[PDB]
Order: sequence, then C-alpha cells, then structure tokens
Amino acid sequence: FVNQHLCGSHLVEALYLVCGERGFFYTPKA
Amino acid sequence: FVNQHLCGSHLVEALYLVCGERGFFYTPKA
Amino acid sequence: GIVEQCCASVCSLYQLENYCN
Amino acid sequence: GIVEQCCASVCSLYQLENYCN
Repeated sequence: FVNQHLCGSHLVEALYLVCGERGFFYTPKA
Repeated sequence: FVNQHLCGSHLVEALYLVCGERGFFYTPKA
Repeated sequence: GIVEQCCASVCSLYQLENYCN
Repeated sequence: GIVEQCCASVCSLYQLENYCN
C-alpha cells in the first residue's frame, strides 16, 4: 500500500500502519 | 471533537487535524 | 504518554497540542 | 521532507520507515 502518492490523512495513516507501536513523527513543512 | 477517548487511528487523525501544518509526533509506547 | 492521556482517558486540546511540532 | 517524497512523488517503505521512532 505504500508505493503510491500518499497525501494528507492518507500519509498519516500509512505512517500509522507501517510504524506500528514504534510511533512516528509527521513533519510536512520541514 | 477532541474531548473524548481517542485511540489508534482516531488519535492519529485528531493530531493531524489539530496540529495542521505544524505536524506532530505520535509516540504510543513512551 | 498520549495513549494513556487521550485513549485510556479523555483527551483534551491542551494534551493534543503538546504533541504538535 | 516526507510530503515532497511521498505525496508530490511516489512513496516507498524505505521513506516511510525513516519517520518511525
């Protein structure tokens, strides 16, 4: 599911699913 | 929408909507 | 942590904004 | 950044995992 254009809430959801319990950081400007 | 129990993808979505362009970090273990 | 404060108990805008960059 | 690499162009698992904690 990750090898596509992922924008906005779709991207935050992919990070959520990929990173799992590790969590993640989402920085759109930087 | 934020004054409720927010778990899992719901919480990642609330962070997404509240933090906006600032972005956020999501750390569930720590 | 955020899951204890916003999933296991009721979230707040103050808590959520603590995790914005 | 992640939006340039995964929204404006095609994402990859390598890119996404760079942003896991």
